Amino acid sequence: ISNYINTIPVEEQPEYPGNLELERRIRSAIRWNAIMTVLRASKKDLELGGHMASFQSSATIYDVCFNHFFRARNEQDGGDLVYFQGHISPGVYARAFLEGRLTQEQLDNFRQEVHGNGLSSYPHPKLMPEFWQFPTVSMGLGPIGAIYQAKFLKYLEHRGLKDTSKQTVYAFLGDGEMDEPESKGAITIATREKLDNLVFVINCNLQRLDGPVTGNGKIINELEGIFEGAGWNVIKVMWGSRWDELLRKDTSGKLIQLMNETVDGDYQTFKSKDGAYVREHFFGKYPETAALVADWTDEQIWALNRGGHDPKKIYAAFKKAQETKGKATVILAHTIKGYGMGDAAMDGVRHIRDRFNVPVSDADIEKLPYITFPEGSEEHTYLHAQRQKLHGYLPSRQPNFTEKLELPSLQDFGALLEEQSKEISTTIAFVRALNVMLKNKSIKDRLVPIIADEARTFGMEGLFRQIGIYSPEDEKGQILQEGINALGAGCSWLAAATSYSTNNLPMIPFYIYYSMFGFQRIGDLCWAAGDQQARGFLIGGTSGRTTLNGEGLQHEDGHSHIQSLTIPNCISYDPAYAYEVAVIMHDGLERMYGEKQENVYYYITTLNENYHMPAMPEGAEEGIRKGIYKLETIEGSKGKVQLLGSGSILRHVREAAEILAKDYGVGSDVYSVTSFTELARDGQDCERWNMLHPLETPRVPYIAQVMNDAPAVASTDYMKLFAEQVRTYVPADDYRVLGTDGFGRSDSRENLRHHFEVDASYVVVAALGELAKRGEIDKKVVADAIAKFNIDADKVNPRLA
Amino acid sequence: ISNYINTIPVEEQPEYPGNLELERRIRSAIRWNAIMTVLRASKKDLELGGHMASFQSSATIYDVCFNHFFRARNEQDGGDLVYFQGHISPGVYARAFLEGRLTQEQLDNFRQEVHGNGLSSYPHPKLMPEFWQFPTVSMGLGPIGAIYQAKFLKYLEHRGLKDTSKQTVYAFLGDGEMDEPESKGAITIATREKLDNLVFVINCNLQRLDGPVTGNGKIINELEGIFEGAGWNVIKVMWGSRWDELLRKDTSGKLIQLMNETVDGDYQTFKSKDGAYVREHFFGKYPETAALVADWTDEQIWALNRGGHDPKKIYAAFKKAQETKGKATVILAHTIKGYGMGDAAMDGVRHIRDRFNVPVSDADIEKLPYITFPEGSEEHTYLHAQRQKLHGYLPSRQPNFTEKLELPSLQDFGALLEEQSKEISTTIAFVRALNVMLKNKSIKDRLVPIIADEARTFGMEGLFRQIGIYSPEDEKGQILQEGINALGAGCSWLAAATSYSTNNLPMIPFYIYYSMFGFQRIGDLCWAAGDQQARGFLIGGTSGRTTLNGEGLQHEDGHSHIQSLTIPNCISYDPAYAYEVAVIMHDGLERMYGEKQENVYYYITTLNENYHMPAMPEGAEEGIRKGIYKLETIEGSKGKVQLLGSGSILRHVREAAEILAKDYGVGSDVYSVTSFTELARDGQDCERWNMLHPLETPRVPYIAQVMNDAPAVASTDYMKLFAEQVRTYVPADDYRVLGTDGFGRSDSRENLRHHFEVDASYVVVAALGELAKRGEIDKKVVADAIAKFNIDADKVNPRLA
Ligand SMILES: [Mg+2]
Ligand SMILES: [Mg+2]
Repeated sequence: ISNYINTIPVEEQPEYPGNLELERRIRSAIRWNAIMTVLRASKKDLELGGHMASFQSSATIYDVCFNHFFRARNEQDGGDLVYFQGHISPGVYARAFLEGRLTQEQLDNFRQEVHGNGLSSYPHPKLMPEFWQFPTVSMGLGPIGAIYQAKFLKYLEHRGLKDTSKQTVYAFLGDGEMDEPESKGAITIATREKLDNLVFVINCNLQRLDGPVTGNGKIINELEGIFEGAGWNVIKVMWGSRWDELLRKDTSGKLIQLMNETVDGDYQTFKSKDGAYVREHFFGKYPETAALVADWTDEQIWALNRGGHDPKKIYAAFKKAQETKGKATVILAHTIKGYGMGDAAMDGVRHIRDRFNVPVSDADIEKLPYITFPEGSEEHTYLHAQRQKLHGYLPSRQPNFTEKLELPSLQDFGALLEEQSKEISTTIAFVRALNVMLKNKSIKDRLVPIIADEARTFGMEGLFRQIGIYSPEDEKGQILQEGINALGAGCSWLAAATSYSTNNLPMIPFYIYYSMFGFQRIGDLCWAAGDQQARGFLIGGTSGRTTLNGEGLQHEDGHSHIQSLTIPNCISYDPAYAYEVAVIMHDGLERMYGEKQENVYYYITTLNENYHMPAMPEGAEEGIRKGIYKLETIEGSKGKVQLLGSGSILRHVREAAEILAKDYGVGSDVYSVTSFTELARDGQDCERWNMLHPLETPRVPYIAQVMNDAPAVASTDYMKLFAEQVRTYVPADDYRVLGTDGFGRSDSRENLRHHFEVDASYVVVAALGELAKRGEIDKKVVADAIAKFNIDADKVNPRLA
Repeated sequence: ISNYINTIPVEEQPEYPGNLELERRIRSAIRWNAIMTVLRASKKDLELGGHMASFQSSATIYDVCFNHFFRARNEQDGGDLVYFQGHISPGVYARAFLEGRLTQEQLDNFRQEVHGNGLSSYPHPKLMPEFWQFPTVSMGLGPIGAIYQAKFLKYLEHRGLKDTSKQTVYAFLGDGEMDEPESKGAITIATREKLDNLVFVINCNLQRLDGPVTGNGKIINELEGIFEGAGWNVIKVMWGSRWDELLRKDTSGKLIQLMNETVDGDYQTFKSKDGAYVREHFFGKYPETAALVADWTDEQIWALNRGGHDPKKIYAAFKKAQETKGKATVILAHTIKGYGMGDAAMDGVRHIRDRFNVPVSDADIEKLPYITFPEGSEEHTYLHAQRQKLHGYLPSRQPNFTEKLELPSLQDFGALLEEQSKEISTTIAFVRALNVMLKNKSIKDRLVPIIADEARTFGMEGLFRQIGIYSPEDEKGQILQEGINALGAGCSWLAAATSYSTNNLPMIPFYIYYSMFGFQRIGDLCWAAGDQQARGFLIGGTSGRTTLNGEGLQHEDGHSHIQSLTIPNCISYDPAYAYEVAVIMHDGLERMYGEKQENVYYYITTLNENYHMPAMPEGAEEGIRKGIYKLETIEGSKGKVQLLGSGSILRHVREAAEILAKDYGVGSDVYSVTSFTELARDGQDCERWNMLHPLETPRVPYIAQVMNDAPAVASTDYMKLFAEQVRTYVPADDYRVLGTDGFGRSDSRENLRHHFEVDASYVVVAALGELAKRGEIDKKVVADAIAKFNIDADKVNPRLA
């Protein structure tokens, strides 16, 4: 922690390259338009919202960047990757409007997007696919996301995939936002990986939303202390140019001392008062400091500004950041929240019009007019020339990659479709599917296997010797090993999964980790990944409540599919067999990276239990992709039921199928359900369509087409709702669902499958129960199956155990 | 960073107080029993799992703490709160066995707990309610949980509720675990809050599971850098006692330079080699370092050890932490993973029994016997005497608090049960319910309102003036303001919600924040909270997809209830009216903190939308608690339907009820569904019981005791599955569900409710469609309805928008 003054002393400050007065004229129009946009929205009284104070305190920081640093997407690379602070969006839209990229009608539809021609509240690529790039409003995700994006750019260069050397990643943060654990939690990574293509810009207005960050301390000092401690290059932009004569004059070092001893709350107090209150409470703390302004008019005291509002001080910090090599740089920019808004942060509008010398007449002010710069005007010429010199405009986004990939065919996954000699797991199947892909010429180097420490647990160890581990085990290593860091791996996955848009270079990430630590731990990143149109694979290993038996409560996943189904563009599967994994993976590949270029990402849960893997039945492909297909039909003269299973539990549903046939004469149709979620969504779409087209013939849900009306029983390694979600679309009067509701615990797979009530004997008892409620068999036979299977009818509900 | 040697020189090291020789003997028995427990489980070949290498590396650190530092729960306070590293639990179980607290049968049932007399793999209070206290195996959570627990103890003391000055919070962490962003993401708070009652003990063995944490770097230096930068007191325990003479005679300073420049990878390489190797590749790097050991045998060089295995250096560190005030302390304990296990890292166990001089006959090593110390023996006496001096044994847990609280009655919330004057929201209702609680003499000071910065956004600003904000706005402040830190607020909430157990001081926390950032963002903590038996309230404000209209994609919550339902002991509600909010909060208060002491926590979604709040229907109380009650029946002779709604959408369903009756002569039964989830669970419990008792009187789901068989339509502000989950138990053959599936976006409430197809118009069309399919009205009526309401039958499905 250094003195509370600029890191870059004036003697080392480069000459500012732009026309200050002209840039200020342009900036004032941007400030004006951003405010008009939000005010016009308010006028509608539709509780739309929108911020103004924030952008006002940081506009000059962004302005210097737009005039002198931000490289736009170009023929060589995707340009600088800017994670704009979400709340300043009205400012971004204002500039875009000025550069003629957005129309007045769009600004007038700020926060009204349903009818089509509006603008999102915040950066949401999903909502504005050709404009926004990085979802940042969920505080904390932007900084860690940016760190891993920068690391990913380095990876692409080291792999020889693309020269990203001219690209800088900028993460614009708030000082209040830094309290989010994800904000500073991963900063040492930028040091380990020498990310000199990453710049953190923290707007230190000493305020958050409902107050200051730390009123009793000095948030800027805390930030410097930990970033410096983390090995980062720290640049403090504390004071404007007016303090420079004062400082090279305070021979006593008393001013420095005064600046160092004053705390955040007070500096904020000074903000509100005036020159008088300042010359007396601040400069009047000592005679050596009271003497520096003792002969300064008050109004001149009040003109002393913070560095974050001074273009010259800002330019030097970014220029310095740009030159630094070997480590990341963090710029702590000192600003005034609600700067120049007086009163608050038509009299109010009048005040800002005057404050920024905005070209709006008294006659026009009540219309809340937007300002434009005609072709030919000095402002219009300069605005565009600065951007042209920096390759164009940003933000902007390309929704589809341009090259055509030559994807492996399903037949290339041929060995996985036939009966397996050895007993293997769906996880071993996954790894083998990866190997097929690694032999494909077109995509083999585009694949990004991602792991979080654990490789051996998922049988990934063999890949290590074939493609290596990225480690700038060398800079050509292909596998990304992120250590014990679920969020970080997820961020690497997101960067790779969105490379197709960002750098027009499709990369196909496969992130495998404990399914329990997927959506449950990084769910907010998964939702943002959907917003960012991520196209990749999330592989939930060691999944299923009863299957990762020995681990217990915090590891046994009986609900990740309940969490994954809440993401509109995430496609989820829970396969039982190796051939299903093959078919599913081929399809996602095709959908996401084939000509269709569908904006979805896949979630497949895999298992750590080995068992016999049979051959795929001929013609089952489409059923597998759709979510359900009939495996077999077993004869039986005394009854008929339908049995559904998925994942590790399918094997047990089939055992029940034989027990029913063998001991009770009950026949059945056995179906493998590769995705209850995809079937429920299909069912919902059909009922929605039927409701909206009452004069048409009702469409039939696919599951209803595959199944019949005989009483049905379903069992899975997940909570009941996973299978219950398709109830409305199941064409049978009786649909019983078995599931693993309840906290997991340690034991043998057999004991857990009995405790959660999902094993063969419970499937049998459930099936017989339905046939008895129908009369096909007497209740006494279900009561004896119960005694026979040593089933404890009165043990507590597993959900409560 | 400092030099790569012990922070505490020998000359400042206190004399060790215990019987080393004796302690060693006891420690060796614990190591043996720990390994025996895991090996015996392996022998069963049930894939049980379990670790050994980790406890072996950190056993001595824990041993010094069990013999000289850890205070157990006592009459005055809960004792020291130790967050044991999860995978070293076999060693804790071994120590408990030796203390006579666990039986041999229990150890023999390690990881086999379903039948009652076994042990959980890791610390899980839920599974072993009288033993474990803090669930730590989901890495990263323990560190941040510990920080907020330490801060909460301070709170309790500052608030004058309990003197916790004698308690220390210890968080035992792995070095690999520090990569989780949650691990260091909040360490700055420890300095802000001066948590000198907190100690982080980082086991620096230099490796994660799959290799070194940073082979090419020095994690201990990285760790020291960021913690030092964050203001913590850092104590490194680098080298054992045999290095003291070596360091003392090296006047050249070369040994220190050598230690400083050597990276983690090389240090790990030395541990796998031998003395000769070390002489040449380490000491042999320099003439002066070579000379320091020239006079040593290879075997004597081989005996050089890491500090974390030397009790004297360990003690030195912990004692020093105890005397440090004004900030938290972190001890970086340098160890060897797989310590004393040899190469391995039946009989190959005979190697560790020679290594630690275990008294087991090489002839009986085959039976893998446990070692115990008979009463009367030196070992037994010393073991218990050290613990008695420190108040007993740990870990242990008390499942219920002892005092009786005088809870407010429902009548006390009487004002909230009447018709409200002004239109308010359920969030304003929540705040008024809180106010009633703050008037109760018994619990007024036990309440812990927790906010994450956002106060004005939830109408909490009025409580400030009243009970103040905690800030040691002073140290008597009751409200916890945690800033923009959802995980941190969650940790504070967790500490308070479990105070009834750890301190026998029940505290009742109410953590309100944006519902979107609840389970989605801190879901792993919520799962852990369930495991820790938290009793409190999570209030999801600004909830509902369409209700927080302007905010858009990353704020519009239409699914937190899907996430919350996956947690077994979390009770979820989505009330529409203020009186429902009061009845629910009263019930929860009584269930969790009244005589019942139910181990459950509550999740209530509240709204930011004002509307008319009618009086509670007489006798509706229980129905509100159960999840559904009939609001009213509207007459009509052309047809009859059932209409269900919750949250902000219920008033639109009632609007539809009016329309159906007046425009189409269709009458209806209208139901307020306060909890679809509780209804589904009750339904699941009923069919489960019925399936297991086929000859007995079937049980009837609560929802079927309220609804009839007329066709039904349900609409909510959450995805369809929220209402669809009760399909199986709904006693009507037609149950249509409208919901907000799909990504949110910015617009007016009206436009969003129309886009997500859940407004009054769609409920009407859905109801008519059901009647038309029954031939009760003409299909053309439904078609004319769609036209009249300006419904676009062909707009894309909102899930895909
Ligand atoms: Mg800020
Ligand atoms: Mg380690």
